Amino acid sequence: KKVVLGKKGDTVELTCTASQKKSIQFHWKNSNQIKILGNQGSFLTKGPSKLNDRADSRRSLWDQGNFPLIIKNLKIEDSDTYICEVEDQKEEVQLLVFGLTANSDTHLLQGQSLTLTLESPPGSSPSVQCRSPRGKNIQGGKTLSVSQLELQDSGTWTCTVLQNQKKVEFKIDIVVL
Amino acid sequence: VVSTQLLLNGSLAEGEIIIRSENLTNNVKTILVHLNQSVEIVCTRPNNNTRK
Repeated sequence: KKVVLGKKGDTVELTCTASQKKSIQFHWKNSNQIKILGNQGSFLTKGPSKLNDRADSRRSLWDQGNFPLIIKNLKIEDSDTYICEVEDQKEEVQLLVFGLTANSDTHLLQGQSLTLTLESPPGSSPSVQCRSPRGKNIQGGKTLSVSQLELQDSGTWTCTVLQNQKKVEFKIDIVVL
Repeated sequence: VVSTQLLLNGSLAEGEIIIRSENLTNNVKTILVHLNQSVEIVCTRPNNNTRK
């Protein structure tokens, strides 16, 4: 089903269709139907949710019948199905947002090791395909590690994670000294 | 006049207070009450705040 994905720090976009193209009543509501974002005529009811502080929408677009919904500064808890019920149907986006980091913070040495941590939201079976400036295709699941870390490994690492048909790129920054 | 949840200089209610909606499954269905009495709302500010 139509998923979206995020990066624990990004935004995201979620779509709502309408045939009258007219700004008719839509509401954005998560799985068990709290109110999150809703067209009340010519107005937006910031629902009573976890997202009383974040969510939004491009407002102009409504008079076109395309109603969006964004989740700014995604943290893994904003990961949940949503729903849009413009006139007689209830389009459901599904947002499974995560993020990732490495263990090493500021200090590394040549021949040492580093590991990974991907902060998935519950119910996810992803696969982490991760890269290196040296072509170290670290092939495996969550916890990616290598026993060889060298001065040639400098430069960030394009890490990626497949969660149900998509991925999103990642830094793994490498700095020495 | 136009106002939000609460009006000004406007209508009153005739007999008593009643309500306007339907199904209790998900319940957006905005509810409306007409309150069969009056209330006082009055805002004054003569100058009292010359410093802008």
